[PDB]
Amino acid sequence: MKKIEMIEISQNRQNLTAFLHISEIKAINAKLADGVDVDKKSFDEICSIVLEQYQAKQISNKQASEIFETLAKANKSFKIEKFRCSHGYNEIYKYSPDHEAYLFYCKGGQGQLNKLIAENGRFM
Amino acid sequence: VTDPEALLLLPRLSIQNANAISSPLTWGFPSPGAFTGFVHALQRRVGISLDIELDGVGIVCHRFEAQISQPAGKRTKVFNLTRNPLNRDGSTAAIVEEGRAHLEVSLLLGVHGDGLDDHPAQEIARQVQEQAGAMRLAGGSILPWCNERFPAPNAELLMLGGSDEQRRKNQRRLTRRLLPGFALVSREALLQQHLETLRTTLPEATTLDALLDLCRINFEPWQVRDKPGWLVPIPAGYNALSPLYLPGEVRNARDRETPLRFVENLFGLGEWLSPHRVAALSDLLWYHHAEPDKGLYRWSTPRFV
Amino acid sequence: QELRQFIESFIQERLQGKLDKLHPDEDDKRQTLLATHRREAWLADAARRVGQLQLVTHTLKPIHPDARGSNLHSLPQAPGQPGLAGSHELGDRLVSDVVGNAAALDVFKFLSLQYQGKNLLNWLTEDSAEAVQALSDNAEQAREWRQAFIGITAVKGAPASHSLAKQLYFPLPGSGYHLLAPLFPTSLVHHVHALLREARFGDAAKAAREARSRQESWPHGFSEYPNLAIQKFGGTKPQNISQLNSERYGENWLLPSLPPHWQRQDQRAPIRHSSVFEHDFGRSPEVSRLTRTLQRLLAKTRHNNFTIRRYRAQLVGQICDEALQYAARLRELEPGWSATPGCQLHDAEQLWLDPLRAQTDETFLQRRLRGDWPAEVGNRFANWLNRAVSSDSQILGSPEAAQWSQELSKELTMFKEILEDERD
Amino acid sequence: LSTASVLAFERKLDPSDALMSAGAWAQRDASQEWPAVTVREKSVRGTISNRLKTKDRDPAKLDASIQSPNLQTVDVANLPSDADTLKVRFTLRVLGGAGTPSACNDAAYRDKLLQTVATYVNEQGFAELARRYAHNLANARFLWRNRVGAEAVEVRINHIRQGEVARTWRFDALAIGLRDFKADAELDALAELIASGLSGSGHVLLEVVAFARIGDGQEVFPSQELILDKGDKKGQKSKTLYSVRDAAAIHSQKIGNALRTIDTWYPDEDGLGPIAVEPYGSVTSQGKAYRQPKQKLDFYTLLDNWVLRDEAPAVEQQHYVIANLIRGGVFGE
Amino acid sequence: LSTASVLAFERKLDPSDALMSAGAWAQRDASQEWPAVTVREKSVRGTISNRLKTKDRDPAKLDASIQSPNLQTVDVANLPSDADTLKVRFTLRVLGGAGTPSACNDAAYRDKLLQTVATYVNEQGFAELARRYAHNLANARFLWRNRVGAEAVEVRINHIRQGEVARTWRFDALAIGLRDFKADAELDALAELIASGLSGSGHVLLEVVAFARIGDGQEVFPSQELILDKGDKKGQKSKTLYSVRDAAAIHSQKIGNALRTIDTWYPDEDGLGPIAVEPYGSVTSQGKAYRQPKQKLDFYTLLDNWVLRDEAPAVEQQHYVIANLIRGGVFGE
DNA sequence: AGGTGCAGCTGCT
DNA sequence: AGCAGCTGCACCT
Repeated sequence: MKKIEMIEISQNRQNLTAFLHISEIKAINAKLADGVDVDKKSFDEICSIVLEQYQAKQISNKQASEIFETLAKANKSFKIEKFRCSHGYNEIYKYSPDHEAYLFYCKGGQGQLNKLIAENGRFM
Repeated sequence: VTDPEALLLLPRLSIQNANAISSPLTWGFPSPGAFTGFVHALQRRVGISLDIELDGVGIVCHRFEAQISQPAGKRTKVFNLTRNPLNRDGSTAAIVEEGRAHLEVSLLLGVHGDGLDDHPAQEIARQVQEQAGAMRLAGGSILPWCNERFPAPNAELLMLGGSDEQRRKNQRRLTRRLLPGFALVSREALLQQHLETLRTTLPEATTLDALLDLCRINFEPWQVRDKPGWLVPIPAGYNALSPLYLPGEVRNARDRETPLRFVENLFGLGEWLSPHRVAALSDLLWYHHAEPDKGLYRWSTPRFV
Repeated sequence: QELRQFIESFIQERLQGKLDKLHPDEDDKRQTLLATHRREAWLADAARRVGQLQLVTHTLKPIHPDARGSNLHSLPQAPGQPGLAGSHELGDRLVSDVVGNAAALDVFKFLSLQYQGKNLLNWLTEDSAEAVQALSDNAEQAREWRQAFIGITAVKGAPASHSLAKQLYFPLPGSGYHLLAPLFPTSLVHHVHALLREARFGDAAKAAREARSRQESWPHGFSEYPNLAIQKFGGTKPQNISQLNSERYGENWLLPSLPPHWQRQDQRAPIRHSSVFEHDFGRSPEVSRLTRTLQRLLAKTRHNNFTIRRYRAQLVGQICDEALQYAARLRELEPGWSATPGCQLHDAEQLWLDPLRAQTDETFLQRRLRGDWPAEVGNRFANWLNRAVSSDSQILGSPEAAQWSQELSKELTMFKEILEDERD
Repeated sequence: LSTASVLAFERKLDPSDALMSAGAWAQRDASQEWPAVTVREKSVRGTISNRLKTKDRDPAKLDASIQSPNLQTVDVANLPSDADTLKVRFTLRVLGGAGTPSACNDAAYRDKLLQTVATYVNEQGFAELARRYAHNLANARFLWRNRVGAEAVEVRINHIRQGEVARTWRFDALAIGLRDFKADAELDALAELIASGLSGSGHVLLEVVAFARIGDGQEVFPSQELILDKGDKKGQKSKTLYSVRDAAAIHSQKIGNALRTIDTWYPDEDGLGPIAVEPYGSVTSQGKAYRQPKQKLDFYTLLDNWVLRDEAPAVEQQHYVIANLIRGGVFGE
Repeated sequence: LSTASVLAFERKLDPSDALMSAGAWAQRDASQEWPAVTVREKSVRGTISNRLKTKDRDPAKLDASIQSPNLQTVDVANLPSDADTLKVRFTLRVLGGAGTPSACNDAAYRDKLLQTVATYVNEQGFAELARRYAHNLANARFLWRNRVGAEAVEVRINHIRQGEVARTWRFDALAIGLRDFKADAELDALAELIASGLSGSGHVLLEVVAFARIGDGQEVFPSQELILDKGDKKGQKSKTLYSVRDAAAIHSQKIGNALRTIDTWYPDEDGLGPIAVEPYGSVTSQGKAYRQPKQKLDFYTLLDNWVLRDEAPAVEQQHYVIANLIRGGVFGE
């Protein structure tokens, strides 16, 4: 387990409170530091604390991998992305919340997708 | 630039994939310089051997469609392109844009030569129409005859021979088979007097073509200003911006036996008229004149109204 | 000596702006080299790159991007003939494009800041009193900088053309020919584009539209340009072509020069009781503007009555020709004409604006409409025209309704002679 | 001497846009009033089926991404539900004088090219090239995907001198394959007519009609257009198919590409069969380019060695240079 | 070795749009001049019935929202009141040559891909896939919601060679289920014909008619269209139905989806019904993906191990890859 | 679905 | 024993 997957798994999910059973709360408390504590917390502060501890040369990679594995099992809601690229057929679709589907937007590949993501923002 | 001795019809020329852009400022019908260059090429390839002169052209547009598209309900239009072959390395090439159109027109020509006296008229009309169906007019090829219909064979009207009542009835006869579309004429004097009317603010002439090709509404202190017809901005010749060079001076020239000059477009005004509302049919004809001492190379239609 | 902080601030902004690409493993000499080269010798680097660019108002690249030839900077002399619009009309309003390789274009920014803030835009090369206390250099460096920044306006090329350029032929009066090589009017296009985008959207053009929506419109102007077309130059990278091209975002707009009818729609003159007998008038969708002008055109006073009367006569004369072309292309275009719905009543329009004989041509079919008197159609058309031009005691009691009837009479008097030369 | 700095040739053998109509077999000889096929619209909805990224697969994310489908609106053209065949009609004219350029700078290069083409035509006619050009009219390669899966394709070709038919030809396009070039007793008359029109006298007009028995209510494949899309909330594309006057059609350059499929002399193999005659001969449906300039088998170096240095190539590779002189193009130094 | 960057296939089963008409049972042998089913519109007035977020679920807000009704206009298609059966008719053609791609960059990849498909067809024919394809024409699965609650469904299948009938089949679509694949004596002749078409040794064109007895004046279900503008309260059109020239119809891709409901080999279950063949075989009604890429059973893993590394993925899962190649698409990079 | 300029390399000389 | 070519990389709005 690397880090790029850590910031990916931190940003693509929603922010949820009380998303953990108490067994997983003590399981996570057994795998974190002594001083800091998480209780009645949301997702993003937990990701910020474990990212700050992994930026420090104090928490190991298997331990942060167990933390991010537990956060991967726990969170079940994802953010809907604004743009989606169909890759072999060279098409870019845009999400429309009124149809609950992706409608056709333009022709292009990965460079055009990165361009409209940088112009409009990645998530809804 | 004399009154022509005869008129020559070319009845229904269907052209496929002509050039639509025609100017750095307009995009509609092709420029009339294409039509005058076409009749000069036709003169060079026929009339030297048939002992005649062709100088005039009358553009009657029967119909017109363009390869355009309308994006997203926007108030603009784009051009449908073509797919070019691949590159030498084999990836793709950069795209240059050009517009294509399908038009159907008719062309009446003026003959001044002495070949009319010694040969039958229908032979000259048939040979000109047969030679004209093998070259192109605006960058697009001239389509030939289709089955299951009767084709139109062109005739040679004589203008300088006959009585005046027979003249007027022949000119009313030839206007029967050219009424579906309209004719295109030039309006330099109307643009000049409209510049001189509103000259109390800014005397730039380019702000006059951009004051007749719009919908201006100055409402009450809901009314639309009375358009006197169909005014269109057209290209009206060329204007030099470089001295005349020698036949060997400029490299990559098209021909090394003709002097060369750099050049800008000139923009004028034109109008689309019904063919009934003209006095005679020789008022329509387009001519071109050059002043090589200046840089003025201009085509227009003289002797109209 | 107060012009020494502007160029230093521009160099410092360029040096601090080269930090968005941060690499801590491939910057052993990249960061230090970018900081050291962009400190003092950046003026020499701009002077080395200034030779590629050229100040040009007529570019050759728009025609083709592969073509390499000769671009010209000139303002042509005014023509003698009246009624011609061109790039000669531009006076003080002219702007200059810059042509060359794209990597030199940022150096033009250092040549383009002299017209902003200070007044030494013509003081970079000559008049070095502002080029010494703000240059802060020696004499040889000042001479080299004056030679480098003066080369923007030079000729810079031998007179050449290309095989992908145009080079058309034009005929002389009774002689040979001339070769004409047209170029692209960059500056005229930029001026027309600046005049067009402000009319499309801006301060006063949108405020007058807000006054239009608030239904309280004062005397002011706003324009409307219908069915323009878009032409694109370059592609995804439009800075290769010209500096001016990038400003328009590698684009330019074209005005409609189209013929009177470019969108033909089939004409419904079939056997219909409401589309045959009631179709003796010809209510087309292109007569709404003429009808609206004829409706609100019959109220003017005698203080300006001449132009209004001439406009009404011109509108009627145009409205006759539209009906003539619609009769010539609508029934004459479709190769079929069956029996009308209610042939005892739908036969006037089916006889006048009807085709020739067909497969159902009976004995009294080709000997009825061509042998009878084709002169009732003029009075029938006048009866339709009488509804459009409103008459009452307000006009009939005055002396203007008599001329308004005489104009329609003089127009419909040719309706039997020009509309009666086919059969008879 | 050297190559002219401005060199250009004009397109001979130009077709028109072909038009598509529909009807029934065994009435195809009275197919002048057959109604045209029209372009309609329908809506499609699909799911994720593309090869997704090598580390963003994520078996809980793919389930969340499957619940939002794609949604489009496309143009489509079908045969009617009572019509059996498809008729495709176009016209072709052969223009003649296939050696003279449209633009040339020098006067010595022009006459050297003139005598080179003169020795070619004097040594052998246009008979091989016309025999290869008439194959793509005898079979029906110009209907590209409308030929796959048909059970009967026939082609009627008629020659037009005055406003009447001078001679007629009827072929069976499925017997004549798409791989070899063989000479029949009826294909030689058409080859001689094309070779006589291609030698300079005027122009020769032919009209080509193809009938394909495709099914009953099945879909047909006209050309589709290349546009730069809309970019707003609305429906951006219609996958736009090409039309002339409310009738589905094929472009002129696509039929011109189908007639040009000639050269089997390219040094890769004759396993792909013939390709189209291009300088640095490249295929758009293959992604790459044969006849590279690292070898000496492209158009430019062969013409440079044949005109300037006067070393004639093999008689097979002499046909390729004349082929893309008949094709046309713009070449400059 | 790696996969080519351009690799495309075309579909081998071509159906058309299935149009519908209506009539009476025990006259279905004279059902050639039955009148079509037309689309009408009507007005609906609904109420609120969705979940509330309990932030603005006040006791007065609900009663305020009840007084402002939502008024809409919908499209609807019913049977006539003197008719009780629906008739659905289309045609189908089977092309064959299902291993050769349409476009390919690499020539070293396509030769060994054709080698792999050739050893599959030589090892076992197209008999299993054609059996499962003929089952989905026997039980009338292409009537999606027009099949639930029906009293009796009957299917006629013809074989067309020229404008004649070569063979005829009649089936009871309700006796043959939607769960099992059991071989009859009359279904195996149709399976042999479809395999003969898919192999390449013959031209196969079928026409399929299905009769469904429902009731007098009951509602039928054609294909539904996309409405670009957002649904707008108070009189806006809300749904539209597909049509051809004043007759209701079903899209060709929807009756094509009901033919490739084949695979029971997905690792979740096999007794929960066959689903449609797809990469990462997914049902959008269920919102989940069987054949996840986390296992080794999607199309792009099995294809890239069968060709690049020569690892056969078991006979049961080898029909999945060939069915995906019969389906079509753009694979590769 | 960028054009232009330069550093580097080759290679038989 | 260098000329000519050629490829590939970077810059830029």
